[PDB]
Amino acid sequence: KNIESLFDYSAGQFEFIDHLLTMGVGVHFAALIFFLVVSQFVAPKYRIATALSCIVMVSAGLILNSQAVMWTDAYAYVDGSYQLQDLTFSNGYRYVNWMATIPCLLLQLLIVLNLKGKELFSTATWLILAAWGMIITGYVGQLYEVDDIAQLMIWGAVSTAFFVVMNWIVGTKIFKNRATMLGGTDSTITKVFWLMMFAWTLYPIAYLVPAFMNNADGVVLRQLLFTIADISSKVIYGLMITYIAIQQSAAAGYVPAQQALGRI
Ligand SMILES: *C/C=C(C)/C=C/C=C(C)/C=C/C1=C(C)CCCC1(C)C
Ligand SMILES: CCCCCCCC/C=C/CCCCCCCC(=O)O
Ligand SMILES: [Cl-]
Ligand SMILES: [Cl-]
Repeated sequence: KNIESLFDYSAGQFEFIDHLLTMGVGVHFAALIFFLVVSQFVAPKYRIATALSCIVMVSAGLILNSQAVMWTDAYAYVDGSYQLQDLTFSNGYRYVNWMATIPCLLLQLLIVLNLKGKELFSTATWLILAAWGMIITGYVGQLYEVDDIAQLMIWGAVSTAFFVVMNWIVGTKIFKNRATMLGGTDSTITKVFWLMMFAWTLYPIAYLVPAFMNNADGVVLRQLLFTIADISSKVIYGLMITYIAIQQSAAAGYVPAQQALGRI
């Protein structure tokens, strides 16, 4: 049902996709160790924001690892090209993983925005419902990326509606709560918003690849877009969230944060 299954791949195409996914694994688990060690310099009220980046690194790292092994399981070099064997490859499992990872990315944002108690719970709930609506409709849509492009497009339109509404909740909370933020991170959080807008928009672009580039090179392009998007939306984003958490920790008088920023 996925366009990947339609084509044979050159040695170059196959190996590049393998390297992309493997590099993805390496970057996420390397970042994991960074977030782990810096977590001790985060104040208790923000420390979960850094913990969530650790959780996202392993979740994303495992899905990329699984995709890479699925890639090599599914294809073998036969008569001059990599050809599909008995096992299958599908990006569908990425969608399932987003059900967990996207709420984690959203929650760590709400935490460094200094949302608390009732507002935190209600905002998270609405955000997660919007995100789940987006993911589920998108998942359904990509089931048709070979059989029914028109259906892919309509489910994609519905998903994009959830996407836009989710982004509106995010933007509204960011620009409303920007003023509460310490240590100059009122400035930084604005860049986080734009980073999110950029990186997350790469995913629906990948979703549409079967509509504008239905061939083996399109398959490569989609994996390339996922790689850019994953690293931007999880790793670079996580680094910014953690930087914001530490800076606010220091401004709030958390001594390990002050000491850590002092050594650099
Ligand atoms: C770490 C993974 C992330 C941040 C994934 C984000 C995914 C999206 C923003 C997906 C968006 C989609 C649309 C807006 C329309 C097409 C269907 C989706 C689900 C790919
Ligand atoms: C935040 C940015 C992260 C960047 C991740 C991407 C790193 C590797 C990028 C690809 C370079 C282009 C390689 C040329 C593709 C050859 C085409 C082919 O052989 O199939
Ligand atoms: Cl605290
Ligand atoms: Cl993920």
